[PDB]
Amino acid sequence: NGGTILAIAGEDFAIVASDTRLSEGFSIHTRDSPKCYKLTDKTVIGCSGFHGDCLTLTKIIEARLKMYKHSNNKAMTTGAIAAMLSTILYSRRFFPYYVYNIIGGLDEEGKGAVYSFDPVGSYQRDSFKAGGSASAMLQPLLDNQVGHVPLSLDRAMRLVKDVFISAAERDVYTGDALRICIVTKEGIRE
Amino acid sequence: YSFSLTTFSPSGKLVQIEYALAAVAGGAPSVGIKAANGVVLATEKKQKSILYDERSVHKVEPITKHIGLVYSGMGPDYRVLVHRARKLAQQYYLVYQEPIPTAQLVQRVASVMQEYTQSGGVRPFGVSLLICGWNEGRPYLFQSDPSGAYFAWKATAMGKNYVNGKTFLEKRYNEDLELEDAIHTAILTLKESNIEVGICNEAGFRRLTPTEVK
Amino acid sequence: DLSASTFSPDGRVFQVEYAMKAVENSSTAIGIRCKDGVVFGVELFNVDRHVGMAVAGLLADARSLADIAREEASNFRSNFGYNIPLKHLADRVAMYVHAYTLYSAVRPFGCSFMLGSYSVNDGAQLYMIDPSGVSYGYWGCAIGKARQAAKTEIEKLQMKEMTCRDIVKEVAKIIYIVHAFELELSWVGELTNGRHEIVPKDIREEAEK
Amino acid sequence: NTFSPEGRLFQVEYAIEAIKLGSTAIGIQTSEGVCLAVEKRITSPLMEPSSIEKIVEIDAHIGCAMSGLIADAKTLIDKARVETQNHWFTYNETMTVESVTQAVSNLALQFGSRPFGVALLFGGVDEKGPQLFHMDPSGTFVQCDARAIGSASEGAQSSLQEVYHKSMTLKEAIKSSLIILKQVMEEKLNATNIELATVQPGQNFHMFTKEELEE
Amino acid sequence: PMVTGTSVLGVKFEGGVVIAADMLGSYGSLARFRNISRIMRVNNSTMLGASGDYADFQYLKQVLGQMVIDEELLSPRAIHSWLTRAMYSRRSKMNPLWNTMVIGGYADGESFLGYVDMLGVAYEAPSLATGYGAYLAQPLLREVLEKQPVLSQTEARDLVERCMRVSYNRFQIATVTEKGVEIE
Amino acid sequence: YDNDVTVWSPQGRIHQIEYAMEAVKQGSATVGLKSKTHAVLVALKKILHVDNHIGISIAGLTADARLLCNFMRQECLDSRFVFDRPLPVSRLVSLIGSKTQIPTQRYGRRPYGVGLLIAGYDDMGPHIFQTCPSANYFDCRAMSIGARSQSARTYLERHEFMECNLNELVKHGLRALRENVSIGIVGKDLEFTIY
Amino acid sequence: RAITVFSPDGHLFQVEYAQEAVKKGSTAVGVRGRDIVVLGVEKKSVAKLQCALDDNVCMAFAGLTADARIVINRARVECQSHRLTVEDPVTVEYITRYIASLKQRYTQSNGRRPFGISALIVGFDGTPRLYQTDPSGTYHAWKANAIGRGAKSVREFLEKNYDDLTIKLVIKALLEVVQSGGKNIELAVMRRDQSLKILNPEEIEKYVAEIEKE
Amino acid sequence: SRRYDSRTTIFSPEGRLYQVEYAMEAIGHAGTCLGILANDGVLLAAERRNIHKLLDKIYKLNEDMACSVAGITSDANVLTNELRLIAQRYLLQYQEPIPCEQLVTALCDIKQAYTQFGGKRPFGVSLLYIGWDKHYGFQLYQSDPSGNYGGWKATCIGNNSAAAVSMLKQDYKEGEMTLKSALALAIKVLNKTMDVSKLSAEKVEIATLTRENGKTVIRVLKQKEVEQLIKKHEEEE
Amino acid sequence: TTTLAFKFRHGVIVAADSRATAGAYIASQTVKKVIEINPYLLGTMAGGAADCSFWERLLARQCRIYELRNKERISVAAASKLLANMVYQYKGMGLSMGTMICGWDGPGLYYVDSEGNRISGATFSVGSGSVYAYGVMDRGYSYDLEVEQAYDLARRAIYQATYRDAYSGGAVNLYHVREDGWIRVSSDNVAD
Amino acid sequence: DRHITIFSPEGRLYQVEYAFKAINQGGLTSVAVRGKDCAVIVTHLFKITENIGCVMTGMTADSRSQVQRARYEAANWKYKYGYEIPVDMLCKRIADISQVYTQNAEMRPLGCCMILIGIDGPQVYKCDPAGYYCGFKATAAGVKQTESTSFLEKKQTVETAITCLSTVLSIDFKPSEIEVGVVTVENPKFRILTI
Repeated sequence: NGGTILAIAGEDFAIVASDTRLSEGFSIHTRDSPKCYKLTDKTVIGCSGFHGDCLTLTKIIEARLKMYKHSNNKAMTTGAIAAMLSTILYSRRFFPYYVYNIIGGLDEEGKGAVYSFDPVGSYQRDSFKAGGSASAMLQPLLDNQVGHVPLSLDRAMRLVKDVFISAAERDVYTGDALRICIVTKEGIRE
Repeated sequence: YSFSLTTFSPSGKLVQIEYALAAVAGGAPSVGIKAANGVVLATEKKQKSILYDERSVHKVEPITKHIGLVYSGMGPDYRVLVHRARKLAQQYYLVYQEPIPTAQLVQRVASVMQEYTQSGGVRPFGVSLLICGWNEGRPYLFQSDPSGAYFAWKATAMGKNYVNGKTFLEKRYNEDLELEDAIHTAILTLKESNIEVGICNEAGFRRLTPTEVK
Repeated sequence: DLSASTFSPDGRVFQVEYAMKAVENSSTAIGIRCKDGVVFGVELFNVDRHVGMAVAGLLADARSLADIAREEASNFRSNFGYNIPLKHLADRVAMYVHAYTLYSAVRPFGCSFMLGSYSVNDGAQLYMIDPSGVSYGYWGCAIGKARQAAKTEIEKLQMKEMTCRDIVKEVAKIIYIVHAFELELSWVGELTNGRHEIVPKDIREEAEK
Repeated sequence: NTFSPEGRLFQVEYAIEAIKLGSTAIGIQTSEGVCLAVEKRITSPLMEPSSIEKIVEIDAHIGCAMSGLIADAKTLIDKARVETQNHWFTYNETMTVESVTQAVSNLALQFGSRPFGVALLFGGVDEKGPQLFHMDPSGTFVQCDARAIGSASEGAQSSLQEVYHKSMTLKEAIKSSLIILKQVMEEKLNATNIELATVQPGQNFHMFTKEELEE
Repeated sequence: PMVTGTSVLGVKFEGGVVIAADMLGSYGSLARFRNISRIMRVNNSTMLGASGDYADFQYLKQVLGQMVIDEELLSPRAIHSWLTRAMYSRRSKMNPLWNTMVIGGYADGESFLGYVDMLGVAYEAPSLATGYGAYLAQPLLREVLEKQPVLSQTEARDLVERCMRVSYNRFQIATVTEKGVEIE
Repeated sequence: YDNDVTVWSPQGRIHQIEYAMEAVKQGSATVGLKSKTHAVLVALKKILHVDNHIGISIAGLTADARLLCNFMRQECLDSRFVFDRPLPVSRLVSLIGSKTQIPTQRYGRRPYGVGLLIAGYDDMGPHIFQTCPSANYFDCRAMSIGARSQSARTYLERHEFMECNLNELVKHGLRALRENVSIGIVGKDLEFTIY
Repeated sequence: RAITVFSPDGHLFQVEYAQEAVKKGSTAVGVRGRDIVVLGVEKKSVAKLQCALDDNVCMAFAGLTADARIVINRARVECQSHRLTVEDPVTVEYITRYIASLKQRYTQSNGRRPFGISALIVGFDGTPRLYQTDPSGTYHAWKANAIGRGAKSVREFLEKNYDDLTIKLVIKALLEVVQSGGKNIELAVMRRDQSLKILNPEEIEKYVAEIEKE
Repeated sequence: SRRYDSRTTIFSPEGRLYQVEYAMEAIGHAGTCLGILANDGVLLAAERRNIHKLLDKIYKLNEDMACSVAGITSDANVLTNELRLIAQRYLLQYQEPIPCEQLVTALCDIKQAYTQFGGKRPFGVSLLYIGWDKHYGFQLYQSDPSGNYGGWKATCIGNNSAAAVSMLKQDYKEGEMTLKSALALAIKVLNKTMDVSKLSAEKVEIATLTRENGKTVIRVLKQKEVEQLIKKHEEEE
Repeated sequence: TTTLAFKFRHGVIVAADSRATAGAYIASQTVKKVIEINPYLLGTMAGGAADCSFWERLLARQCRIYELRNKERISVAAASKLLANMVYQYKGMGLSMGTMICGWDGPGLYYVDSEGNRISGATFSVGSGSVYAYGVMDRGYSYDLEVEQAYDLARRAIYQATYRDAYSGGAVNLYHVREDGWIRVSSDNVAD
Repeated sequence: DRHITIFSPEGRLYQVEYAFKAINQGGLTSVAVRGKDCAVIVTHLFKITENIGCVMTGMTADSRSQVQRARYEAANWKYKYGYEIPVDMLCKRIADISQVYTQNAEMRPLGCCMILIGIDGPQVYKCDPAGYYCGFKATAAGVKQTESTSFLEKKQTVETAITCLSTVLSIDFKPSEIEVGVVTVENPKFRILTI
């Protein structure tokens, strides 16, 4: 179990795309699952690693961000999630959540956000990251054509798109339908 | 509660304990004598309605292989106090493996009765009880009272009209007397103020056998 | 006398009685044991699917006893399987009601409530629980404000062979005579199959009529 | 614990009476900056003139003046610092004054043993800019513009009522506290008879040196 | 894990959800309980079947009945949601349940068919088949889906009636119907 | 002498609960009415976001209102997490009665003297629920709590509010409040919000 | 039970009573001598049949000494615990803060009463620091302070007058105002890094006799 | 419930705790006792509560330390028990016999806790400690029935403590006593305190703490010796 | 995961390579190891990546609670000591790191291992590459060192470490804690 | 004083005797007779164990707590030992826990006399809220308890009990009014006689 996540934000878009399928071992069970659950018009979170954990973790994230939204009556910052989620991963670390989560909330400055995680908490603002099973396949290539671009969005959509065509025919845990969730100032753009 | 119901009077007297001594003043008379064959303890109990039983709840309850108790005061309180006294004795036997010295069981039980004169939400034990025992070469006759103060005695009395009963015990008796002969002073001091009796000697603790009480 | 642990010299604890007075104020509930079923009426709680409850006395406290009774029915269903009998349920909830009377700190309950249950073996059972924790079976019960005042008309009824079907109207009728009256009625009898349930709205409207 | 027949609790209203034997404190809010101010509350001359303190930091952005029972204040103050750093540890943003005050209000009447007598004046310049939350010992926080807390404070309240200004300038708002503290005090105010602390929109909270206070 | 039944299927019919399952509760190679009915009927319609250690089914049958019985006197999606909470909580202590259950319930024109893995993995899927059909029944379910993207009352019905022939043939055919809660 | 929470009056009921009712009266008024489209809190500035579709209006002492409210938020998340749906309002109000219950039944523990109006949007059509200082709560077509509510109630026997929609409700909610206006609206179209 | 519930006055009962309890204590004079600290106490009530928390911090409590040691023990556990957590020793201020927090705690508590002491916590940092701590939990720095019976009159005696000379102040306050006692007085200068050090009575005669000359 | 509680930890408006004052007065009901230090040993005379014929206070805290218990008997036993425990726990881990001054501070911490909190009655029993701690030699301490302790060269406690201790103020010369002078003064003051001119053997019992040949030993006097001191008293009269 | 530190008469320099890895895959080369606690004293990160962040967040928190309450700076001795205590409790839990406290006090450099090895030297290199970093370090190190010569020394010693250690790649990240306090003296590349 | 179990200046617990007066005001009048071969009880009949029964007499609510405690202990006996608890042992243990009410001032005496009957030959134990228990030969407890005791002292077993209640309450009964329980030598099974 696993599966691939990818995210890039330069200019306003935080393109969080991921494959739908989950495999318990090899027995692809539903081909319709999203990994990139939306949380807020801006927050979108990919989660790869272990679905059973991903579910539980995202419900805990949603509950906690709503608690914040009551406690401060101020929207949950993307930067607050980057510092918050790492502590959530540490809270259950001696028995750990086997989950690699990419955060995509829209900033206060109207820019993209990507925050790489590992199972024990390593938040990283970065221009791109792919996590999951095919991440080793995608990082050098995706880094090469993205990392003097003004973050061109149309070519960037094609650049996000094509690498999952390539990962899907190469790694056996990326495939089926691709779901993309751009995060722009107009909102989440599924 | 958590707050003790024992507090000093303006000159430093434990009022509730003094009232517990008043509860000792009630209850049927008890008597006990250290003779030199063995101690005897005896107490008035009464038919009262003529529908009672006499072997149901003896005031004379053996505690340990050669200790016994006789109480004056409230009967209900005795039933539980005896239980803890037996607890201390059996607990002592599994740790130390000899039936506990008379003086020690009296001391430990005295500490139990002291705890409630300092412990929250509880009144002091009304019961005062003779605790008569014989170890080694000596018959032991003890008096524990409501404050947890205890004294060894050569002869002593409790309950109603102990005040005269002790007086008879110091003039009608002294020194030593063969055990039934020191029971003579029991049966005749008790007379000043049905009856249960129990004796100690060195023959395992014993209830003076009913045909021979007569 | 004012604290629950203390006894007044004469022979009672007056606190328990002051707590009893609370249900002597609130308006009449009236359940009626019947040839089948107990039609609760109160001018209702699904204690269990099996068991209905009709509270009287201050409502705030009454709900907590309802919830405890729901808990009690569930623990019995889990540990034993089989749906709880009312003769045991009354005694359990009544025991919990009784505990308060015994200690100074918690106050006695204000409520008194008639739980009832139709079941196959027992048939209809209509037990009322006092805030003292004195529960008895009944043939009829009526507690509240019009306490003996309702009792004279349930005495006028002779359910022993009245059907539940007359009684669904009669409870509301007794309510109208002792009594504007908001009406509530319940049916628990074998037509309802022991499903605690409110009277069907047309019959309930007819009953007020 | 006993709600009086007239509604409101007893110990709280007695705690409110405890504030009256507490230091006067103006809680100026200029829209530029924050200017918490408090009478030194010194009475004894060999009691130190620079070791007595009335106003404490909580974060680098929130100051906290106190009044009423001075000893009691420090428990709620220390716990406020623990709360703010806990917020920093979990979310990396600093805890805004509305929630810093709220967290302290939550602890205010938790006696199931006795209520605190303290009035507090958090002042913290947070992204909204200046904010000044008064905190009653009734477990009630309220946003303010100018509230002066303590004993001669009722006269400081009404004085503030004429002079309160739309907007306000930082230095001018400071001068308001410097003048009003002479009125509320019995003695003629001296820089060793006040401990002022101010937070300009850009700066981190500063205890004000005395020389500046004479002017 | 102790004695275990397997072979639970589920799949929707438009306005209904067939769920068939054989009735074996084998323990080892021996088929010790060739009588267990694994299809609990939860609510006037919705229902769970279970394929995994049967003790866990008994526990969750009585516990899910607790949640429903409570709430009734106070939806399939909700039952699956909680069921994921239950399967997950037992995994967290590493004292799982070995049960793997399909929850088919017609809710408001929608045939929810959750699947809750023992180790708490969870998703809805239209044509679910739990173990031994999670490699065998599953292509037979899909092959119909590869061709026609939806299944009718009659399609999923016959699909399961044949697929179960593809354990022993003693299976009960529970069928949620617009009403809900049938068993054959 | 019934100055303890446990004690019952020879005359009648526990006096602390009755004194908790008067604790409500020093807090400012708040009015709750509703239509099938939107629930309407109006509060004479007190409205709080309990949930994404539920909001309370405090009256009385603020302290108990926050204590009950801090609980309300956690309880709303309980149903939203465990079962994956919005908490139905009526159940949460039933939890308020349960949490307010403990002081009345016990010693050394004072009652939650806040009176609350829990307006919420609901799947049975929006509901508002006053919760009194005793556990007891009331389903009601319309209600008012806080200072001088009796004038506000008097207006409502003649009142139309289940028909006319949210703009006109609020226009009349302000008229009721006259008998400094925070407004709390939730409906099928929109999440609870503090106008 | 809450003990220190607020009065209808706004005062706290137990706390104000504790303020009058330290007034019965003896006249624990202190002053923060510019060179070094000096502190002292008086009225030992010699029948003739008859503190330091660190090598920096020291204490000169007034009040009822029965409580005062009990406060200082916990204060000493706090000093050593701090030396193990921060590498350096505890500062006088941190001690004063803890003792003040500790005393505060018992007012807001079940069943407890404020510690009746008002400690003159004193100590080098190498600059002298001379705190008062009072039962309320208020702690104030001072440069002179004296708490005790008749100590208030001594503070005023200091106010109008404020190694040999700081000792002259500490003596003078007592040998002019309080009863003349060549043994009752027990002043102890603390040198900069030498631990608080008492003198023999004959060494105190540097001013105990020179005041007789003055 | 707590409406009954009389507090018994309260702080009074006169500024002196109630139970502490009452504890002081309980001891006046307690019978006479006195301990007298010397430069070689420490005496402890005590008077057996009544002479009563048919009945057939000092205890062994250690073999190098011992206590006299004055105020009451039932409480005293618990005090002695706790003293033996503290001393033998200290001997357990530090592996040296407890220094006596410490043992007193420990029990007085336990006593003080009863006044300070918990709403429980305090132990009303003044104690003496005779002992010979390693670091100071012979020493005697008195424990007020609230925490205090005072190293005393001679002291009395019990009935007429005031007259007896005041009698020793001038009648105990400082730093001159051979143990012989300790016996003489002991017998004097205990003689003067009772209305009985001289005292009987069923009245005094004297635990002398003597450094016995490099192993300190406590010994209650053997009654034949008790009567030589009393027989000397009859001629001291 | 190399993090050299050394102190000399004009500062304490703390250089760190930016590579982080899981397996033989390299997730990023962007991390700045020298996690901040204080304007004038700073952390390090060696050993597992998450551990150092978390522990030094707790450290930064506790140093902040201390600086507010005590109303003075926390010292390098005290900072390392609270840190050493806090990491000890999790000894045997595998929370392994090689954090270092650095900062001007004179200068204070205290290496602080995860098993509680709070040792005060002057010259350290911590991590996988440390054995490489050490050998270069000693050869130029003298207390008689200019701020520039020391900059070069920190850069050479990191450069020679990353050259051999497979799990250490990324750019050198000097921080110089001089008298006043730290500055990001260089973040400069290794691929020069 | 007379409110918290403590001793009066006469060495007398007030609350205990108040509990006896509460037993008398329970209004019931139980009698039991110990025949040689049978152990009649008459009055609230209970079956504490299949071989043991008892009749509580006093406060109605109070009876049930000690009934359940009696069943708890009786069952726990067999659980640790494995034979019927003797009637003496059961009465002893219930008396020992009724003393706890008396020793503790927190909680109050439960006013119910407990007339146990059962064969260990036949036993007729009494228990008081005092914590005092004793075997009688022909007990009675209740309202006209003293008036019955005379008639018992003057003294086919069933007749003794029934004529005792008839003569002493001075009323001719209906069979429903007199509940009667017998434990015959051959019938150690507690059984209501069913005149």
